Amino acid sequence: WIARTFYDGPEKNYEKTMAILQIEAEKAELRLKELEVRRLMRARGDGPWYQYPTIDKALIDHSPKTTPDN
Amino acid sequence: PDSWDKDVYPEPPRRTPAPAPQTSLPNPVTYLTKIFDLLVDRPVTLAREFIEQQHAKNRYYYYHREFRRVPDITECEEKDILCMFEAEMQWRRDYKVDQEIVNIIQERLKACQQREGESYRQNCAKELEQFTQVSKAFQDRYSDLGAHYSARKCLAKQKQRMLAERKAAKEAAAA
Ligand SMILES: CCCCCCCCCCCCCCCCC[C@@H](O)O[C@H](CO[C@H](O)CCCCCCCCCCCCCCC)COP(=O)(O)OCC[N+](C)(C)C
Repeated sequence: WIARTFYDGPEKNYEKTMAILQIEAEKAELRLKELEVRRLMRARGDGPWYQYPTIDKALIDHSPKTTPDN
Repeated sequence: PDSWDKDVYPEPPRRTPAPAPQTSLPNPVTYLTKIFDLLVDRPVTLAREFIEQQHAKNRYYYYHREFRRVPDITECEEKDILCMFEAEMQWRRDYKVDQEIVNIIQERLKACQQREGESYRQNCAKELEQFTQVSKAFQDRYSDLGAHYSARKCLAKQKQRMLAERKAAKEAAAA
C-alpha cells in the first residue's frame, strides 16, 4: 500500500537519472569547448570575438591636394 | 519446510536414537513434554489453523523482479556517460549478489559447526573448504577498493592482477 500510494517504480528514477546525466555531460563538454574557442580567438584575432577597432577608411580624402605627391 | 530450497541449505538425514529405558522409574521429562503438548501445542496449532484458513480465503501473489543484462564497463567508451551509468548499476547489483552468496556460505558453515557437536573439526571440512574458496574469490574481486568504489576501479584492479599473472607465467615458462 505504501509503495502504491506514495512512490513510483525504479524505471522512472533510472531514466530521469539518464536524462540528467546526459544534460550535465553535454554542458561540461560545451564549457571546455568554449574555453578553447575563447583562447584561440584571443590569440589569433580571426574570429568574431576580440575585434578591436581600427581607423575607418571612409574618412580618407581622395582628392588633388595642391601638391602632386599627396 | 518448503519455505526454502533444501539444496541451497543442505542438512544431514538427522538420525536419532530410540528410547531404551533401563529402569522402572518413570522419567519426568516425558510427562512434562506430554503436558506441554496438551497445554501449549494444541491451542497454538488451532490458532494457526484459523489464521491459515483466513489467509486461504484471501490469496494473492508477488513476484521476483528479473533484470536484463546490459553491456559492462569493459565495453564503454571513455566519456559515454549513459553506458557507464548502466554498467555501474549492473556492477553494483552484482556486488550485492556476491555479498549474499558469501552470506549463504557463512550460514552453512555456522550451522555445520553447531550441528556436528564435539566432532566439528573433522565433520565440517567441506563447509570450511567452500568458505575458503568463496572468501578467496570475493577478496580478489572487491578488497581494497575503498569507500568510493566503482566498476572502473574493479576493472583496474583486475587488469593489474592479470598483468602480474602474465608476467609471472612468462617468467616461469622462460625459466
Ligand atoms: C495500518 C496502517 C499502518 C501504517 C501507517 C502509515 C502512516 C502514514 C503517515 C506517514 C506519511 C509519510 C509522509 C508522506 C509525505 C510525502 C509523500 C508524497 O509524495 O505523497 C503525496 C501524498 O501526500 C500525502 O497525502 C501526505 C500525508 C500527510 C498527512 C498525515 C496524516 C495525519 C496528519 C495530521 C493532520 C492534522 C490532524 C487534525 C488536527 C486538528 C503525493 O505525492 P505524489 O508526487 O503524487 O506521489 C507520486 C506517486 N503516486 C503516483 C503514487 C501518486
